Amino acid sequence: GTLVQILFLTLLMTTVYSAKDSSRFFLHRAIWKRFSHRFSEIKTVEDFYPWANGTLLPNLYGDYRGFITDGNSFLLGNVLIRQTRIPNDIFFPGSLHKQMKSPPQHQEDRENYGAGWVPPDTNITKVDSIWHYQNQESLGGYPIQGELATYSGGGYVVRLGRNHSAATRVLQHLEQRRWLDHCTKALFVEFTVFNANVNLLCAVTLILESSGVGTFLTSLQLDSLTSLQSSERGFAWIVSQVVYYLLVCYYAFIQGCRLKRQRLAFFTRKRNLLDTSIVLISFSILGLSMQSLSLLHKKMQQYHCDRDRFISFYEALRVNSAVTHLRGFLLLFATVRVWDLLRHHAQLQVINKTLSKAWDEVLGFILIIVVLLSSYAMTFNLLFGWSISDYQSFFRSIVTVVGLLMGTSKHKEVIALYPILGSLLVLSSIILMGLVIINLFVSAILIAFGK
Amino acid sequence: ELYVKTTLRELVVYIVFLVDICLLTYGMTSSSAYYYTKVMSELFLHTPSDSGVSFQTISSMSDFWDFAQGPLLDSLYWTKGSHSFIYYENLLLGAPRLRQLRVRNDSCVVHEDFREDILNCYDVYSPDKEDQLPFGPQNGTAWTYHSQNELGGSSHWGRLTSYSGGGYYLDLPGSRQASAEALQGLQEGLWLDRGTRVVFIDFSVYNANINLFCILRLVVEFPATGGTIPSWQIRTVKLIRYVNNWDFFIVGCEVVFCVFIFYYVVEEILEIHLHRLRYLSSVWNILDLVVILLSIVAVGFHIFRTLEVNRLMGKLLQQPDTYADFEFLAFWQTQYNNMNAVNLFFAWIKIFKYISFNKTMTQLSSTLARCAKDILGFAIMFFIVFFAYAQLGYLLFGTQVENFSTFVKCIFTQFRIILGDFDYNAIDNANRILGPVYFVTYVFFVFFVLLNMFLAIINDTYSEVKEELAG
Amino acid sequence: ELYVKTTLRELVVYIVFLVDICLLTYGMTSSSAYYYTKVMSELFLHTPSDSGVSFQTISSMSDFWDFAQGPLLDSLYWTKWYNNQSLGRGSHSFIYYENLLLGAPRLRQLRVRNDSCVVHEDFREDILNCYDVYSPDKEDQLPFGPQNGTAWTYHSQNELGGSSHWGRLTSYSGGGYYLDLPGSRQASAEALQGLQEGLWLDRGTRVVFIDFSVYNANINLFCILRLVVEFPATGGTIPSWQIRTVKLIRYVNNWDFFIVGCEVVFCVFIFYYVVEEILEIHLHRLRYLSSVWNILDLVVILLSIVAVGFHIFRTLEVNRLMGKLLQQPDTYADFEFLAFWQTQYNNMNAVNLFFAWIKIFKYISFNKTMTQLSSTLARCAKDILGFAIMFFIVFFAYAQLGYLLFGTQVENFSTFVKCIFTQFRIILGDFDYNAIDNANRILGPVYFVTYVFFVFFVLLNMFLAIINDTYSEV
Amino acid sequence: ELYVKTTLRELVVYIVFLVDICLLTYGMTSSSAYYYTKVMSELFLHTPSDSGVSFQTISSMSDFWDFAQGPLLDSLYWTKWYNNQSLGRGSHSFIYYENLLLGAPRLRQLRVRNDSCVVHEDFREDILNCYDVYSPDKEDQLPFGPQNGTAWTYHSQNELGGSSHWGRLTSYSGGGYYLDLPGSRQASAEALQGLQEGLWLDRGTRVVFIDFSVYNANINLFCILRLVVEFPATGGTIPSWQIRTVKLIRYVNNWDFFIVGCEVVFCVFIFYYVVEEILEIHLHRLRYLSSVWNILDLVVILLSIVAVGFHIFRTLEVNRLMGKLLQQPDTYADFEFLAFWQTQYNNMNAVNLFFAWIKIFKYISFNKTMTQLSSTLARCAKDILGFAIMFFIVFFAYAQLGYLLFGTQVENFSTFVKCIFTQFRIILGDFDYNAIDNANRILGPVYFVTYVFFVFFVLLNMFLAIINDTYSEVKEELAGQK
Ligand SMILES: *[C@@H]1O[C@H](CO)[C@@H](O)[C@H](O)[C@H]1NC(C)=O
Ligand SMILES: *[C@@H]1O[C@H](CO)[C@@H](O)[C@H](O)[C@H]1NC(C)=O
Ligand SMILES: *[C@@H]1O[C@H](CO)[C@@H](O)[C@H](O)[C@H]1NC(C)=O
Ligand SMILES: *[C@@H]1O[C@H](CO)[C@@H](O)[C@H](O)[C@H]1NC(C)=O
Ligand SMILES: *[C@@H]1O[C@H](CO)[C@@H](O)[C@H](O)[C@H]1NC(C)=O
Ligand SMILES: *[C@@H]1O[C@H](CO)[C@@H](O)[C@H](O)[C@H]1NC(C)=O
Ligand SMILES: *[C@@H]1O[C@H](CO)[C@@H](O)[C@H](O)[C@H]1NC(C)=O
Ligand SMILES: *[C@@H]1O[C@H](CO)[C@@H](O)[C@H](O)[C@H]1NC(C)=O
Ligand SMILES: *[C@@H]1O[C@H](CO)[C@@H](O)[C@H](O)[C@H]1NC(C)=O
Ligand SMILES: *[C@@H]1O[C@H](CO)[C@@H](O)[C@H](O)[C@H]1NC(C)=O
Ligand SMILES: [Ca+2]
Ligand SMILES: [Ca+2]
Ligand SMILES: [Ca+2]
Repeated sequence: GTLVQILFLTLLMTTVYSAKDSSRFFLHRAIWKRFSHRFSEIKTVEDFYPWANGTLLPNLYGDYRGFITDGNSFLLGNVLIRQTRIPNDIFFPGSLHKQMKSPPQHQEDRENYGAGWVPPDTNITKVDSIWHYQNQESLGGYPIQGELATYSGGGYVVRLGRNHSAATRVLQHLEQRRWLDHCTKALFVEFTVFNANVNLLCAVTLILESSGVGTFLTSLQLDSLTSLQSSERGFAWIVSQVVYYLLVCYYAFIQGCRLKRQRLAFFTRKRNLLDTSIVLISFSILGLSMQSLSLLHKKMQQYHCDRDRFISFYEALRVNSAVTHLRGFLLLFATVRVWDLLRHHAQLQVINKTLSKAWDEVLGFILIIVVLLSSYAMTFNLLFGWSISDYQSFFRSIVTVVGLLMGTSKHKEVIALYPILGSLLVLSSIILMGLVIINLFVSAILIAFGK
Repeated sequence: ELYVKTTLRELVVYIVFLVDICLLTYGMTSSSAYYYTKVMSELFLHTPSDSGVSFQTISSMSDFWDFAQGPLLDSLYWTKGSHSFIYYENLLLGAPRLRQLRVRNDSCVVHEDFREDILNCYDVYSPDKEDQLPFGPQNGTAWTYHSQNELGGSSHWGRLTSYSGGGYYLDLPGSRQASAEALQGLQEGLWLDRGTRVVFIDFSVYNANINLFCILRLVVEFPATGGTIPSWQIRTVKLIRYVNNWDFFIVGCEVVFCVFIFYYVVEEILEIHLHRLRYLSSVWNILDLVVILLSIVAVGFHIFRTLEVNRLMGKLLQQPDTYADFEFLAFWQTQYNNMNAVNLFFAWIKIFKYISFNKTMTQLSSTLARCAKDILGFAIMFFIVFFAYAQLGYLLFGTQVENFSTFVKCIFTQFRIILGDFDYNAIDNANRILGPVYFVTYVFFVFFVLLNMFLAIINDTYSEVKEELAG
Repeated sequence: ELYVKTTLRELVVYIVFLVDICLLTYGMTSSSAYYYTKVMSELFLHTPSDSGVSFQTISSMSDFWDFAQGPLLDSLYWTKWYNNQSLGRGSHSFIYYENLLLGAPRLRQLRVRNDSCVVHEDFREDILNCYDVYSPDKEDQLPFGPQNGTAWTYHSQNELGGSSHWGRLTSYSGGGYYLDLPGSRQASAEALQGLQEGLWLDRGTRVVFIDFSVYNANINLFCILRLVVEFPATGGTIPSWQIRTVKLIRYVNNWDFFIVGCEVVFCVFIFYYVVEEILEIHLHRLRYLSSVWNILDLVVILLSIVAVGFHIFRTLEVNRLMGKLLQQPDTYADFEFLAFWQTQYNNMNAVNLFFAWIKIFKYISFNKTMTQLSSTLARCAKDILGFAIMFFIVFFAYAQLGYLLFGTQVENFSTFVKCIFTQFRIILGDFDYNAIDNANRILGPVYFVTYVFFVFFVLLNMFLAIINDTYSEV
Repeated sequence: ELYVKTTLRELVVYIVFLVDICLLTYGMTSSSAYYYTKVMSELFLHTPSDSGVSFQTISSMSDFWDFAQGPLLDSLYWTKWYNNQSLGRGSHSFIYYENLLLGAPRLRQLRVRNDSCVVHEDFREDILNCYDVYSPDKEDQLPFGPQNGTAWTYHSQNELGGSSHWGRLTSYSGGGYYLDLPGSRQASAEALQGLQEGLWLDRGTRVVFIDFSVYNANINLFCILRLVVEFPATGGTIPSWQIRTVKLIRYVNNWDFFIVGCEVVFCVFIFYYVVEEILEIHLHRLRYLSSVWNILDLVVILLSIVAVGFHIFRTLEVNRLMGKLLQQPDTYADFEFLAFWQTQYNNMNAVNLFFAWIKIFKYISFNKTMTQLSSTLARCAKDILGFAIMFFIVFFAYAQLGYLLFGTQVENFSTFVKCIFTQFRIILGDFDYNAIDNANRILGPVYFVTYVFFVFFVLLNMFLAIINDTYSEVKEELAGQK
């Protein structure tokens, strides 16, 4: 009856909780402390050669046959340097002067070239030349959503892998031929590492995005994935995983039979919608969690075949992020179920004695909160949006205003910048909130005294 | 309850007006306007020279001369035409201009005990006491005085004196070694001497990818006590071009907005037929006039700014290598932005007048009228002690702490103490016997006043329901 | 009113006990115990080498061997004044010219076996070694390197009388590969050079301890220093430190010959209170455990008895340590066990004093001063007790969600307990939202704003149920 | 209603007295003081040496001699422009080209005796001497070093005319071993060398003061600098400083010839107020002491006569000091005593002005504005007193617990009153939870969480009792009205 349901729900929360290993944190931090050293001091396009000659090559080939730094993390395959350009229509601004510039976004210059950026020589596309737009498919890539872009895919590609000398040669050959020009948009440096002490595969991507004003926003992105076996752990977890999944399939059978003795009028019974979404999500989690490992094994066979070629693990990491989001959804579904089964088996009201849960009161409260947040967020973003960073955009300003409400974010720069406008706005907000709570108090007084 | 107020026509037309006014106000700004003030503010300020002298680190006159001949020229006249391009894209408009304001030699007569060790004495800056004579070689424009009428300029209410707009100026030449030799000649001769009171360095940059002017000025003040106080001002201007389709859409929104404010002003003047009856008694009939006035001044400044930017760019492309005054335009553009923000706030507020919400909000202004005469008797009784505390803080601290250095700064420091944002350690270090006492007693006073007015509020209704139930 | 309960004679004999406890635990502090740790910390952790590598910024093994030679021997062996003329005290090192250095430092290390894993079945022709994370089962106990000295052979925890350390990752053991530095600075530098040449910190290292002690005689205080560096299995280092200022020898001047009377009256009071508790147990044979103040009395008596026993233990141990230190110098005198247990004893005394202070409300009772809430919760317990339980159940979900979304980039969300305390600190208005914004630009704002709205809703409901209860029918 | 008690004559004469006292307390505080102290402080205790040793960074005896030679003389003695061209005014040090340098700086040191201790059995063969912490009973008064100059012989407080000093550890005496730096920079850079080749800072040292003062004449302001370095019994340093900008010479302007009349008016006003306070003592023999406004009037009159006396004292003292300074230069002119007492007089004036401003409430009166809390506490006095002492018992229990658990690691808990104010700040949402956590990561979170819960509980009880008593009494009077 209820014993099996509460046991199954406790086992489900145990399942979603027990997927915790702190070894994934430090790894990230470790890598982030090595390759992000002196990375923000890159403001031009010729300041990447000296940064990748003492902060990238030393940390990538740390006196070991393969391992990145201090052994531990192995370096899988090969390193890749990718670049996306814009068409060289700077012929119109012969001196980059001030006129009606910015043609329509200068979509990625996907055409071949020659020795320099000299026009091409033939009409075929080579897969080994630094000056040929390769593909998004033939590269096996994915749109790297940077800070202000999407960077739809591939571009012009070079590989500098597996030694220290074979990387210095490539860097010198790219510096002489002037590979990185003023026509370059974002430049990516991507590679991947497998740590075997704690079975963990990480994929690293260093991003340089060219802002409007001539400069470069620098970022670092890492994605991890634990490539453990089906079990390889304690029998308790294994026994707690098998029993939970058999309970899941039993509940699937139960709800299937309940839906055959009730054909279509099952939308109203929301007590079954949660219990069927839970079983669907659990089955999806298990299926994707094994499919990710199958994909990883396929790619590793591909690696063993033709070692010394760039290999991308983006599919496995995408499936892993999908699994994480599914777990995040299942958690809230489980808490909703636990809370709405503890309202009937032991009647505990929450909003009662002031419910007013009709379609008028709740909607009206939502509307007044939305209006009072939008107004303040808009005016704050307009006033201090050019200088302060917390009010840089509209939604950033909404989150900052909610913080102001909670007290998390203290408004001392809005008082330093505009001492009479920001002060007046904060005073208005305070007066409004005080009036609201005083009105609640006086209403609650007057309802229970006037009779 | 949730019900539409007066009419279903005025509500829809006002929703249209609000969407229009909230679309023509967000179309005169730039998403990359905060990344332009940060890239240009870290290039010219946080860039250390040899011996590590940024702009914010300037602390004497020799530091000023290490910043001028160092990271100031290296940032203006960039490396690898007839024109300079900072960061390969930005364009430096016109030519920079150093400007200095002196003070007369005999203005602050010395005391009797020292008038044999200290011969002459230079007062603090004041347009009454200002030197208008040539000095140094008395040769060029950097050594003679030019009034505010020749140097078309305006006051700069920057710090401590609201400085004037004339003075001794020099426009840096086009090259880099030429300007370096100019600054060397200005150093060997004593440009900055005891009489100097303030030095401005102002210039302007224009980006082409994004249409944005970054206009920046850097002020260094040499108080009567020696030293420096570096401050700065970096602003941005749009200069909308009418070549895209979105630009023509914005023009359409502007003409619709003009028609809307005209219709609203006629609808307002029409209902003054109730000459004084019930008109300036309603509160919304003040917000209407306020938003009308603001929306009029908006298009006024829009016309003015178009005219001024056209004149300035014409003067620039007519003859370069001369200072093109962009400070006026930038200052008044920021004023226009603030006015637009306030107008948008009020236009967002009026929706409450147009549509009714939960009975809580409709009785909120009835709750406010409860404390009818208690508040004017509370405002005075609170502000007397508030200002007593403000000046006590200004007198105890205010020589040591910065936030208490003047009166209005004490006012705002206490107002921030109310909001839980303070720095108790500076207060304590300033005076470790009357610091804690001041802090503790001030906080207790604030909490006492708040609790007292809350008691008065919720004790009003007891007597109200008592007299209405037993009357 | 303020009527006194159960007698006025007992309140006096308890106020005397309170004064005696305050004199006991406030006469053994030192006004100069904070500045001691301050100066020693800023001497050993903040001093930068050439290349600017202090102890707090160690991030490799090269950085370690850069600190262990530059700003560690310079900050340990003092033998000349600032004007380059010799101190008048020979063969001893007086740090800061006042602080004797007892014994000799000791570097210690905990390795991990070379084959403590099975590598993944795909990476077997590539990765030939796995070094698992630290645990006393997979711990290397074989010689390495030259395989001759004491720094290259494993000594168990019993040969090295020592105990566990609760580092920032796990709790380490007490064995390992140690080395006691010699007296002079040049001999110690040569020893450390020999340790660096033959590779001492290989891939299998997991911890490195550096422990030593210091005695200042002007004030009467020991300052036991321990500096730990942990090399996780994932890479990097996590430098940590523990600097404990304690008073082990505690009868020197005439003021400390006065506390030896308060200790006697204290044990007499403990005897009196236990013989009173036995009595009032003999008359309430089982009704005795319905007087929760009695649980507090038992707890206070137990803590006092433990604090009496630790005195005997510490006297014996410090006598043994001083004897061993003066008979054979040039060897590590283990002061860290004693310092740790002394600070634990101080913490227990602080808690016991707090309890003895709040035990005043057992005699002096007020009528209904702070009762206007317990009287409310006793009647309206359902929609305020169960509602609170529901809020608690809806909280832990948010803690787990925050550990899921973030928790690989942010640190406050790294573990479950850290998520719990980060949320509890969000309530009080103490948070850095930019971190969780950079970690995720779509779910960060959602998490934050929905959490804020939820906590506002809960506290508003509770305040409404509290204020509309007083106006119910009374 | 805003009815005024105390018939209008008294109100207008008090308004005139208030505007006069305000005029004469704001008319003698220059607005160019903050930047004076700012530039002098960031010149003297922010300038790194060749090794990166500012004043605040001093952390040993070998860093003092690094600062006291590199950036202490480069800042004191200015003799050339920034373009290597000699200043006009000769044989004088014009700091920042404007501020004079009055007299000659002075270095002073206080040592502690050699045998003020016991090592007591075990270190009595390794640690021969022991130097206690500073206290005037344990103080060395014998010559050391070459035992010849003034830097190596003790001069009692009365021979130096010194005075106490409330440092960061103790309060120090006024005597000690001193040295006056000479005129030029070279002559005073080889005087600080005989103090280093011979050990001036040895084990027995306990504090070193460096005092001097400058005078800017553009604005008319003195700036007195004192830089203290304390060497605790544990070794190390604790650098502290006190930089006081004062106006000791009053009348050099035309505005002041009007504050003379303001001072005369203030004197006749305080005379009138004391002569009218005599009458209320005559009429009410002992009913005078009933009200508390009379206590405040007595306090204000006492502070006024004290501020009148200090004026004469300061005039005499500054005349004597300027005479001695211009009569025999190259000697230390003690401006520190006068600067200290002048700042104390300014603080007293500020407090007195605050008292007058809040005393304005006994003349103009509101009807029932801020008696809403006074009227509802008089019905709960005997339980408010029982609530306060319970709250304070447990508050001080928590303060002791915090001082004992932390307090040798965290600085806010270093002492007892610091624990009190740290908790009072925790209430206002100003805490550093990471320091508490790292200090002790089992009892730290327990302390924090339980303290927050306790204070929340007591504020809830206070609010409940407050809003419950009023309802109780109003419904009680409505019931009794039946
Ligand atoms: C790269 O760095 C190494 C050492 O950091 C240096 O020897 C080499 O010359 C550098 N290469 C270039 C091209 O600067
Ligand atoms: C350099 O790498 C290439 C393949 O990337 C390999 O064939 C060659 O042996 C390597 N040489 C050295 C010296 O590592
Ligand atoms: C003082 O000012 C006069 C002008 O009134 C000028 O001629 C003279 O050179 C100045 N003296 C100095 C020392 O600058
Ligand atoms: C400066 O004086 C020179 C003669 O000494 C004169 O030729 C020149 O026109 C003057 N003005 C300048 C250089 O601006
Ligand atoms: C300090 O004394 C030693 C020993 O005589 C000498 O070698 C050295 O040159 C002196 N000076 C220093 C270390 O600056
Ligand atoms: C691991 O280290 C041991 C220690 O001598 C060595 O004998 C062995 O070859 C190493 N490798 C493996 C795979 O065990
Ligand atoms: C190792 O220790 C032995 C002791 O038996 C000694 O003979 C040998 O010289 C030592 N070797 C080294 C390299 O320390
Ligand atoms: C400054 O001028 C003096 C004057 O003799 C000279 O000796 C010294 O070398 C100069 N210093 C410089 C130019 O740095
Ligand atoms: C100890 O103090 C005495 C008292 O003057 C002194 O004579 C003696 O030199 C001191 N001893 C040392 C080692 O400084
Ligand atoms: C040192 O003392 C002698 C007398 O003992 C005295 O004559 C002399 O002036 C003093 N000062 C010196 C030598 O500098
Ligand atoms: Ca109207
Ligand atoms: Ca008992
Ligand atoms: Ca009176």
